[PDB]
This record gives sequence, structure tokens and C-alpha cells, in this order.
Amino acid sequence: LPGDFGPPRGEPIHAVLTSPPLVPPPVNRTYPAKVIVELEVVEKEMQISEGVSYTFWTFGGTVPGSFIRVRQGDTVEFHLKNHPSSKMPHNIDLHGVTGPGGGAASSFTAPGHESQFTFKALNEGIYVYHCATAPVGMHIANGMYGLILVEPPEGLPKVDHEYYVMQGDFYTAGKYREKGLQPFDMEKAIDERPSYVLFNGAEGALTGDKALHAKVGETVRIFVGNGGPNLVSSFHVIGAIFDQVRYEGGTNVQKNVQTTLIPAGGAAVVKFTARVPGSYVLVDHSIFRAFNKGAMAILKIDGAENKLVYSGKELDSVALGDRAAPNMSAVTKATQASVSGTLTVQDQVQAGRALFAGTCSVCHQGNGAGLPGVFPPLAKSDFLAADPKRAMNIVLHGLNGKIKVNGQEYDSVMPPMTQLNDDEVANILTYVLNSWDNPGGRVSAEDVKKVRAQ
Amino acid sequence: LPGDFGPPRGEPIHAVLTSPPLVPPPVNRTYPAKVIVELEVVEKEMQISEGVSYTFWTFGGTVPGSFIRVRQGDTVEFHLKNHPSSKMPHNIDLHGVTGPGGGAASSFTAPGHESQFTFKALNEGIYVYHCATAPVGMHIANGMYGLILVEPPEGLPKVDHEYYVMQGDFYTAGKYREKGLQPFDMEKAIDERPSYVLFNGAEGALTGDKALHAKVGETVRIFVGNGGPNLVSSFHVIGAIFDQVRYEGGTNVQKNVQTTLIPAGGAAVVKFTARVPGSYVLVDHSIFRAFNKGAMAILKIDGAENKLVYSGKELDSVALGDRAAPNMSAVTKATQASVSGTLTVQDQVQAGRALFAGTCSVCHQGNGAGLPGVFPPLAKSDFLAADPKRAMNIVLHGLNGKIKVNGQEYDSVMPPMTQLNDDEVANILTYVLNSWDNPGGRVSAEDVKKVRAQ
Amino acid sequence: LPGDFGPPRGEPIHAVLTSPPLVPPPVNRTYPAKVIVELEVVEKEMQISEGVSYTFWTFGGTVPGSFIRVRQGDTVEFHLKNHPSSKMPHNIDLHGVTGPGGGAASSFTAPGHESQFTFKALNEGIYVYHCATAPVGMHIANGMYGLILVEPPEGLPKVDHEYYVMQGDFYTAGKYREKGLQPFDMEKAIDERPSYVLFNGAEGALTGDKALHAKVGETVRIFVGNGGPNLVSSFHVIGAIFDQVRYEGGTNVQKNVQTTLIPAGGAAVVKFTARVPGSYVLVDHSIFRAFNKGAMAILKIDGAENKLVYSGKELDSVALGDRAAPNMSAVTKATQASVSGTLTVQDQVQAGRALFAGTCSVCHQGNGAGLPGVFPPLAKSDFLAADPKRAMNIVLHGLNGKIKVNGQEYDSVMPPMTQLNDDEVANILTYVLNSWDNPGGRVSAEDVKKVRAQ
Ligand code: HEC
Ligand code: HEC
Ligand code: HEC
Ligand SMILES: O=N[O-]
Ligand SMILES: O=N[O-]
Ligand SMILES: O=N[O-]
Ligand SMILES: [Cu+2]
Ligand SMILES: [Cu+2]
Ligand SMILES: [Cu+2]
Repeated sequence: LPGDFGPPRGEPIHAVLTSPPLVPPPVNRTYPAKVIVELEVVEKEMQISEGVSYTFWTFGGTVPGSFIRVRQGDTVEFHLKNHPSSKMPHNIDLHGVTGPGGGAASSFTAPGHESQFTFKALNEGIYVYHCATAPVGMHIANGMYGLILVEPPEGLPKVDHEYYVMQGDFYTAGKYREKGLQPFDMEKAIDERPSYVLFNGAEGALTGDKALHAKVGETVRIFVGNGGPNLVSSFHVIGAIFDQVRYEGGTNVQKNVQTTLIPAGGAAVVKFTARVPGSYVLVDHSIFRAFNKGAMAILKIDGAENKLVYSGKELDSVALGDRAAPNMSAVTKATQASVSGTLTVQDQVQAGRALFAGTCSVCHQGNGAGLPGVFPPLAKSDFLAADPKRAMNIVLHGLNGKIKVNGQEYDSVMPPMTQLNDDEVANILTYVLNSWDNPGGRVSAEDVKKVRAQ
Repeated sequence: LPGDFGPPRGEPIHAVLTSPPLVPPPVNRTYPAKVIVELEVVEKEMQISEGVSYTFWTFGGTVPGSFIRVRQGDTVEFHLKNHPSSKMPHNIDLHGVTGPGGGAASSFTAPGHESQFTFKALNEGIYVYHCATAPVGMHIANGMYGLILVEPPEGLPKVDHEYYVMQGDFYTAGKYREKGLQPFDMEKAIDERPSYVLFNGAEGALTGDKALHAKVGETVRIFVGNGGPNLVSSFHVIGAIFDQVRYEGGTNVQKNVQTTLIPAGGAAVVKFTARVPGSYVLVDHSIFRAFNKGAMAILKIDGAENKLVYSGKELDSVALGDRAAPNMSAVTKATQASVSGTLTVQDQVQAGRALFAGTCSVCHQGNGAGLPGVFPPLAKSDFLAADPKRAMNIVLHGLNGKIKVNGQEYDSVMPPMTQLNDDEVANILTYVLNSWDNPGGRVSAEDVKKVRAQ
Repeated sequence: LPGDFGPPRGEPIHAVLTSPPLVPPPVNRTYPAKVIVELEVVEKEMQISEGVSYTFWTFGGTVPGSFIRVRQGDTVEFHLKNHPSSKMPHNIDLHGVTGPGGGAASSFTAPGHESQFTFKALNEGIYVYHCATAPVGMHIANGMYGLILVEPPEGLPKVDHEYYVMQGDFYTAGKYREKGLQPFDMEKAIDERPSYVLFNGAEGALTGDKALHAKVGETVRIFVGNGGPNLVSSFHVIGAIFDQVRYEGGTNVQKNVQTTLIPAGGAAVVKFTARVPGSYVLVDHSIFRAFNKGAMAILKIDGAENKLVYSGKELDSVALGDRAAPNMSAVTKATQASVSGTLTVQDQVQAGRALFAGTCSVCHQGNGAGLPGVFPPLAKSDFLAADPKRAMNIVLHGLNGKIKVNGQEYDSVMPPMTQLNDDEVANILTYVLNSWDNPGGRVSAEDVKKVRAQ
């Protein structure tokens, strides 16, 4: 067989598993070992977006699940525990396992129980693992996937950084960024119409203050998974190229590509060399996933600019929109305050400030000045102040035709923004009214609900 | 040109075509031949699922169509007959043909007619063929696709087994597993929202008693097609790895991969070596296709267990659901009896028994015992017996909150199962009521229709 | 770094950009140069289909945008101008640029403004460029994409022809071929449900009299882009094979394939050798895109037939439908005449003639004769003449069961054609009534609207 390195030697090894986006250290081993892996399923609510909760089903308390790292030819004794708070039974199918269901029949585990099976890791590569419990799509859609690396016997080449990034498609009953606890939506899932497409189980999980880091001249390896359940990723790095892309345990290695299709249930190892500083965006280049459903992650490179290679500026809110900033925690806070019935004007102002970036600032500017004759001002706007209810209609339904704002004629088009939720429109307009010498006061989510219903 | 092996020699050869999942024997030939291929289009109703009929349009009476096997450099005299029972005209486009439409203009054939064209097979590889008659998508959606292998002059390497598997997406007016003759649905097809995603033209075409077979240590080659019309397959083998994957006639060969994207209209040759016994599942890893729309096939390996490679059990209904069993013929029978107006309690019981596997048994167990305090019993259930109409609402709409069943409190969540058809809910509940000392009687499809409509 | 060819030498070069489907000449240069690229964004209405207008956002006035051709190691001084008629701000992200956003932050340009940034072209390959202005999906959906080729230092191998083809998915508020100015539809775009899938920004942009041309024995290189925003192309040539397919700047080259997946935001260079004359169709083999949404382009090869390679005929309306003919300009004219209120019978007749090809002619024949006993005649049809309102219902809703036409019984099935627009049904039936000794008169779009609404 392949991985014919003999029986296990040395001492039994208790695998150290890591949470995303971190990876266990290289096994750094010249002999096949008995590796004991202990993984516990936990069902729990987490924020899938600011002020949006979702009941995830997790291997090890994270989406994606704990990263497992073994050596080709190792004997793996796999212990799956199902936490007693669980409502569902669970199991595991690991890609790269030689045997029926990749462990599924022998790993079936009720709440409060433990299962074990043993396999030999014959196949070198990066592999998805996931729950295989009927209904399998519901389990995978709730977050039950991760990666197992089976190293070659000599190990992978040394790099400066190793990271763990996994795409998933998610199906909420509510629309994108609709606040509250969102149930799983079986109808959207069967139709392959996801509300969110995420890296590492949340909007902003790898943006702003949670970006991946490296320095100019350093090499970065990323273990990239696609848990699906349904989507194929047009996986892409903006402003850079992959030195290498290798799928699962394939003999084939692609070099010098920027865009690479990762199948549902697929995994790849990509290598990046940092050349110039700034934010490098990992996206699904099925572009409405990246810019409208959350499928964007950041590798931030620090070091000296090289103007002979690139004269341009760091990314800002024009491209990254409301994910240019370190975090959008003011949205989380304003959502919690609405639930408590303690929402203040300042709660709304700070939430609207976060949401205004890109969404509005691309045309009206970060300071609301616009561009005279081209984009009208929101700063000290006579037109805004004259009719706050008109302002709600303009955000939801757009505006075209001749208007006069602060003594100047405009004859342009503001597209409708009907996909913004009532709370988002209310908070954005409350921010504008309380900025730039505007008259103050507030717009409520309920005010916007009524304008939306006409 | 490529395939420059001279004029045909020897005697004219009448091609022996095979029905899926079988393949003609290797051509075993050192000279270029005139090969006469005779293929007849037949329009006919077949079961796309138990109790679900569909009017397929077929090359040779099967979906996929008859397998054609020739040698690179052969001259192929292609005869397409359209059976006189046909209502539509048909033609053929073969991938790997050098010339406009791959045969389409010269193979146009009305009902009761025959067409012929001649081509030289210049291009070695595995290739899709399909109907190219306006409207082309409707013809391909109805089943008009298959494979032609153009062997290299030296032939392919010897293997123990060669099989023929082809994915297709199907568009029925009714929902998945809705019984009766289902028309083609042009609106779903244009939207790329299929009701079924199948291997070899039916649910269960390659599961249970229709699984592919091999023995431990044997090599298996599978000629894998994607007829589409629309979907890209994340083609995957659960619990194994492909030794090799080669697309069409490509120079590139990928080795040691488990998951491989097959384009719409694409074909690949995959090679598998059997290492340990059990069921190896071929799926589209766009997971709701595999587990919710029918996209699963089985390679069953017999031979000795190797506990040093895999200690675990054969797949069961937890993973494979209602396709773990040899067949679901009791569903076909109960559907026919409903049509005839002769449906008995025992017809419903045997149909419900088949449908209970996975769907219900994953939590309630195959014997209905559940798990005390975790999953309540259906065996001798006081809660079930107290209100059969509540039971219908529980299956359709789910159940949460504190209940008491047979003296024990449960405080868990049963997800809704609204995608089950009225007949499926009726037959499942009739099985439960007539099992495990439950009070008997029956639930009708009409009973469930009324509860569904609230 | 890669592309380490030293500082720029010689004179500054003003890049000559080409409109699709043409490509600039090879750079034919042995030294690294300063290349000045001047690209202007223009927002303008164009015909996305006959009688269907759409407001495109373009780089250089075309979809795809102007083709840029430089050499690896060149220093590119990139000037982006936004025409003063523009309503939106715009920027550019070029794939293959080393730096944050691929130029996005430094190229942000309001209407009437100009931006510039400088980059070194370190990475050889074919690369997509596109707008990266919030909301990014809306900009790319409106047509803001093209290709930049970064040649290897030795240049690409010489070929007889180089062409420029780029797929895009488009989202109109109206249905496919619904006439008038069609707005962008954000809901369809977020759902990845396009109304059109096009090569080079229009139905028929590369069919009939706008086909690409070559001769038997000539080599053709096509630079193939997928601008998306959302779809992955199962990119395929009917009746031929690609000698080579190379993605972006990848080291991997696939040879001898017919079907190849191009990611959203991806690009490939394909090479074709012309062997026999006729029309070679480039399609997205997600077949309803190619045959129902416009995703078809033609390479027309002229030269001598080789009956030993292919005995068959050139493609006709059976396969290519209404795109077999040189153009469908009669539809454009009849749509303009409806708008003006000057639509004549002859305007409708010429439009219906164009639309009848394939749509109706596949069964009823180009001369309306049908096939006695199999497909009834439209020529001198007693059944058509007896009830013109029934004819409208037959096109919209189909026809089955026994009928008698011109003394012969038919017992067949005409599928419904409900996706045809009111104007298309009206014009097709007016063509039939005014042909083949039929009684004349006309059907109006309003007549069909009323029958459709029942
Ligand atoms: C893509 C450009 C663009 C974006 C994005 C945009 N606007 Fe506008 N907005 C305009 C233009 C142009 C006008 C003037 C329209 C006209 O000439 O009829 C306008 C007008 C307005 C007006 C009324 C005139 C004024 O200056 O007081 C308000 C209020 C406004 N926008 C608010 C917003 C808010 C809040 C956002 C984000 C939620 C937003 N806009 C996003 C372009 C934009
Ligand atoms: C994923 C788990 C799961 C699946 C699948 C499932 N159930 Fe349940 N079922 C439960 C749980 C948990 C409860 C108790 C809910 C509570 O605590 O409120 C339940 C309660 C019930 C009850 C009422 C209580 C009792 O024991 O009599 C019935 C009847 C029932 N299920 C039938 C079915 C049938 C029939 C199927 C399949 C069609 C099914 N269930 C599938 C978990 C499941
Ligand atoms: C795929 C085959 C097919 C296509 C495409 C088709 N038809 Fe028919 N058509 C038929 C058949 C078969 C019948 C007779 C149906 C029956 O036996 O009940 C028919 C009947 C008719 C009739 C009534 C009988 C007669 O001969 O006068 C009309 C009118 C007609 N078609 C018009 C059209 C028009 C206009 C188009 C295109 C818009 C069209 N058909 C496309 C197959 C087709
Ligand atoms: O680089 N494109 O998103
Ligand atoms: O192995 N996954 O379905
Ligand atoms: O060759 N198929 O469209
Ligand atoms: Cu699970
Ligand atoms: Cu056909
Ligand atoms: Cu733009």
C-alpha cells in the first residue's frame, strides 16, 4: 500500500488541535506514530454578522472545526465526543481516510456519548472532514466541517506563517444582515441560494483587527477549505499571485496563478510571498458572494513601500466598504440596545458611522462634502433638512432628475438600496442628521418599515 | 493531422454498444478500421424515482445512452435512427468529432427516418455526445447524452472492471419525490434549479442491489460523464482516493485526488484500487444534490477487512439514509396501489418501513426505542397514540419544548420535514402505528394534505 | 523578484489598445519599457439584444473593455479618465498587478476627473481587469471588465489570428428578449440568476456577419476572459479541440481538450488549428446559457472540405436556431417601428421571418411544409386559417391530441413556448399568415398579451 512505513513506534501522541485561523506546528517526526485525536461536537449560538445570531453545530467550538495535523503512515485513534447539551446526534467523515464513509458508521455519537475508530493515514494531502449524519446537508450547512493535514514523511517546506481559512455557504430564514437569531432555511439550502458566504464562519472573521499578518519578504502558506455545502469557490487573492496551488494530495502543482476553482468539499494548499505592504484580499470571485454576502478575508503585509513595483495607496472603503475599518462593534452594540429597549441617539450615530463607509461615502465622501455639481453634499444639506421622510425614500428607492442642494443643481442618479435593512437605513440617517451641522434628531427602524411598505 | 494511421483496413466492424453501467470490451486492434455505429432514439416513460414517471428521450433506450468504443484513427460511419413512435426530431453532436456541429447538421432525423455521416476519430479521449436539436436544452434535459471512448492506438492499461456512470440534472414540474407522471419544467431548467440530480437517469440506479461490484485488490476504471444540461459536478468518492483522473483527451493526468470538478458536457476517466471492503459512495459533493436530489452511486467492495488500515463498520442508514437497503420497491408498489384505488394498510406499512430508514431512524432508532431522555421512543409511544393528528403536524412542522413520553421528560428539537410529500408522511406514520405494539390503523395522503393546508 | 529585467529603456511607449474582438500586435521588444496606458470610462446605452437597450458602464466604450498588451518587466503608468457624462465614480483593479487592490485605491476617479498610478508588470500571463468601486458587483454586472496580456520576454509563439472573447452574466429587470431600455436588477444579481449570458456584451456579437474568421490550416489564439460577475463558464468549442489551454500566468498547460472551466474573474489563452471548413461554436456548455440566454460565438473557417475527416454539412438553424442567419436586424427595425407607432405588416413579416428559424422551422420546416402525418404544415394550413386566436394559444400553451390539418390526422405534441415575448409571438404569426398562400392580415403584441392573461 502507499504510506507503508511499518507499525507505530515511539510513544502514543495526543494530537494538539488548533482553532482557526491558526495551524498546529509541523509534526517534525521521522517515524510513524499512534496519534490519539479527541474532538468534541458543540452546538451553540454565535454571531454570523454584527447583531445576527445563528445556532452553529461545531467540531471543537469553532467554524471551521479544529485543525488536525498528522504524518502519512500514522495510525490515528479518533475519539468523537458529542457534548451533552447537543440536541442532535453527529458523526465524522474524513476525506483521505481509506474505508467506507471515511469513519461515518463507527463515529455515530448521541448527545453525551463518545465513539472511536482507528485508521491508517495512507494518503498525504490536505483534506476536508465533515459531519455525515442524516440529513447531511443540514449538518454541513450549520458549520460541521474542517481540515486534516496528512504531511508527507519529509514534512512540507518551511514558511514564515501557516494559516487556516475555510469557505462555507449559509442559509438563514432572514435576509443578509437582518438582525436577531436566524433559523436554518432548508428551502434556500436545497435551492443553493445562500444568504451568507463566509470565511471562518462569520462576516469580518478575517478583516480589520482580525486580519492575518505577515511582513514584506515573508512566505505564507494558507490551508484553504471549501466546506460548502453547495458552492464552488472562484478562490482569488486581490493584488497578488499564488506561487503554488496544490489540491488535496494531488501530484499536480499549479504555479503562478491568481484565481483557482475549489470544489465543494475540496481543499488546497496555497503559497504567497509578500512583496509590497498593504491589504491582500482573499475572495470568492463570484463577485456578489465577496461584496454582498461576506466572502472576503484580509492578509495584511507590513514593511517598506517599493514605488518601482507599485506607486499606489493601501485599500480603503471604496473597495472594502464597511470592512475597511478595524471592526463594526457599534452595530453589535446598537442591535443589543434595540433588544433591551435602551437604544440612544449616540448608539444609532456610532452604528450609522460604521455602515456609512463605502455604502454612502463612495459618492457623498467620508465628510459628506460630495463633489459640487456631481454628488450633492450630505454636510449641512438644505435638501436633507427640508424633509427627513424624503431621505428614507431616497435611500430605499433611489433618486433621479434635477434637484437643487445648497444652491447647486444636480441632474444625476442615486441607485436604490432596498437590500439595506430598516435598522441599517435608520442608523445611517441618524448618523448623517447628527453630523456636519445637520439638524440632529433620529430615524427609527419603525419609521423606515412604514416608508418601505408605502 | 493527429490520428494519421492511414485508410481503414481489415473488414468493416459493426460496433457493439453497451447499456449503462457496462462498457464494451477493449477494441484490442493494431490497425485502423471502418466502424459502423447504429444508434436509435427512443422516447419513453421510465421511473426517475419510486412511483415517479418521466418521459425520457434516449439514445438506445437508456439514460445515459449506449456507450460507443472506437480506436483513434478509425473511420466511423454513424447511422442515427429515430424510432417511428417519436414525436420530436433528433440529431447528434459528438465531442471529439472534427467538423461543424460534431455531426449535428447531417444527423437531423425525423420520426421513422435514418441519417448517416462519416467522421475520422482523430482525437483520443473520453467524450460526451448529446442531441443538438432546437431547443437543445430541452433535448439534453430529457436524457439525450452518453459517452464515446476513442482509445489510444495501444489501448488503455488493463483493469479488473470498467464501468459507465453519467451525471444529469433533471427539471420536473413537481417537487422531488412527488408521485405521478412529471412533465419537463422549462422555467426550472432556464433558472438552473433542478428537482433531481442523478447518476444513470434514476434515483437508486447504482445503489443497493444495483451497486457496482469489485473485490479487495482489484482495479476499477470508471468512465464518468456530466451530461448536464447545466450543473458542474464536484465529483467525489467517499472513503477512497482516485489513483488517476484524466479529462477528455487531455495530456494532463492528476494523481491521488478524491474530489474533481467535471464541467457541464465534460467527461473523465478515473481509476480506483480496492483496498478494504465496504460501500464507496460516488457523489456530487455539492452536498444537497447528493443527499437531497439523488446524486449518489455505490461501488461495493467484497473481501477481507484490514483492521490496521480501517477498524470501522460498513456504511448504514445514518449516512446513506433510505438508500442503505437493497431497494425501495415497496414505495413503487404502494404508489401503483393508490393509482388503482386498492392501497392496503400493509402496502402503506411496507412503503413507510423503507422511508423510515435514516429519515426517522437516525434519532428514533430502527426499532423506535430512541434514547431515554435524549430522543423519545416511537415504540409503544403514549404520546403518539394520544393524538395521531398531532403526529402529522410534528413530521411536517417539527416539535420543540418540554414533552412527556412514556414517563420521561424531553426538552429537545425535532426539525420540520416539510419537504416530505403527503404520501411519504402518511406511509411513514402508518408504518409506525402498525409497529412496536402501537395501536394500528392508518394515515392517508389526504389526511396529511389537510394538516399541511392548516 | 520575478520580471527582474532592470529599469525602463528606449523611449516611453503610448500603448495602442484595441476594441473586441481584436488584439494589439505583439510588442516585439527585447527591452523593458515605460508604457503609458490611457483608458477612459464611458457610461452609455447599447443594444444587449435586438430591440433591447441596456446602460453599460465601459472601459473604452466597449464590453469587454479595451485590450491592453505589455511585456513582463515593463513599468506601466496607468491613466484612468472618467468621462464627464458619467454619473458614477469608477476605478480599476488589474489582476497580475503586485499591490493592494491591484490599483483600486489610487485609481478612484469622479466624473470629469483623471487618476494615475504606476506598477511594474512582474507577472507574465493573461489577466482580467475590472472596476472595484462599491457596490463592486453592480459595476462589473454593467460591463466594467477586460483583459491585460503581460507577454513573456521572448513573446508568445506566432499564430495566424489572435482574437479577444469575454463572457459576462447580465441582470435585467425584464425577461430575456423583452424589448425596451432594461434596468439593472440587483435582486437577480444577488441570486446569481442572470437574464443574459453573453460573449462581448451582446446577443449575436460574434455570430453571423460578426463571426471570427480563419482559413483551413491556420492557427488561431483566443484570449478568453470571464468577467462574471458570478458565473463559472464550462467553456467549450463545438466540433473542434483546443491544442492548448493555459490559465492566467500558470506554469501548467493542458493540451488536447474540448471543455475547460473558467472561474469568475478568470482568463485563459486557448489555441485552435483549423482542419475542416465550417462554423465552430464557442459556448458555455451550461447548455441553457448557450441556447437560451445568448452564450454562443462563431469561428467561421473557409477552405476545402476533407470528406475523409468529416462527410457532414455546415451548421444550420436546427443547431444555431435564429443565429444561423447573418443578422436579425429586421427585429431591431420592427421594435423601433412599434416605439414610433409606425409598425407595418411588412415590418412584422421580416421580424417573424428572422425569429421563425429554428424556433418553428425545426419541426414545420423553413418552407412550412412540415412532414405529412408527423409535423403538420403551416403552408396553406386550413387549421391555422380557421382560427388565428387558437394559433396564439398553440404557440404560448402548446398543442396535443388528434387534429386534422389539410386532410391528414396528427396525434403528436407541440411543447408550449411561453418564454416567447408578446411581440415575438405576434411577429412570428404575422410572418406565417403572410407566407405560403396563407390568408394574410396580422397579429399584434396586444392580441397576444390578452391571450396570455387568459
Ligand atoms: C453611487 C452614488 C451614490 C451612493 C452610493 C449614494 N448616493 Fe446619495 N445621492 C447620489 C446622487 C447622484 C444624488 C443626487 C441625485 C439626483 O441628481 O437626482 C444623491 C442624493 C442623495 C440625497 C438627497 C440630496 C442631498 O444631497 O441631500 C441624500 C439624502 C442621499 N443621497 C443620501 C445617501 C445615503 C444616506 C447613502 C448611502 C446609504 C447614499 N446617498 C448613497 C449618489 C449616491
Ligand atoms: C434529528 C432528530 C430527529 C429526527 C430525524 C426525527 N425526529 Fe422525531 N423527534 C425528535 C425529538 C428530539 C423529539 C422530541 C422533541 C421535543 O423534545 O420537544 C421528537 C418527537 C417526535 C414525536 C413525538 C414524541 C414521541 O416520541 O412520540 C414523533 C411522533 C416523532 N418525533 C416522529 C418522527 C418521525 C415519524 C420522524 C421521521 C419522519 C422523525 N420523528 C424524525 C427527533 C427527531
Ligand atoms: C418540436 C416540434 C415543434 C415546434 C418547435 C413547433 N411546432 Fe407547431 N406543431 C408541432 C406539432 C407536432 C403540431 C401538431 C400537434 C398535435 O398533433 O396535436 C404542431 C401544431 C402547430 C399548429 C397547428 C396545426 C397546423 O399545422 O396548422 C400551429 C399553428 C403551429 N404548430 C405553429 C408553430 C409555430 C408558429 C412554431 C414556433 C413558434 C411552432 N409551431 C413550433 C410541432 C412543433
Ligand atoms: O480582484 N478582483 O476582485
Ligand atoms: O465525503 N463526503 O461526502
Ligand atoms: O457540443 N455541445 O454543445
Ligand atoms: Cu452533525
Ligand atoms: Cu433530441
Ligand atoms: Cu465602475
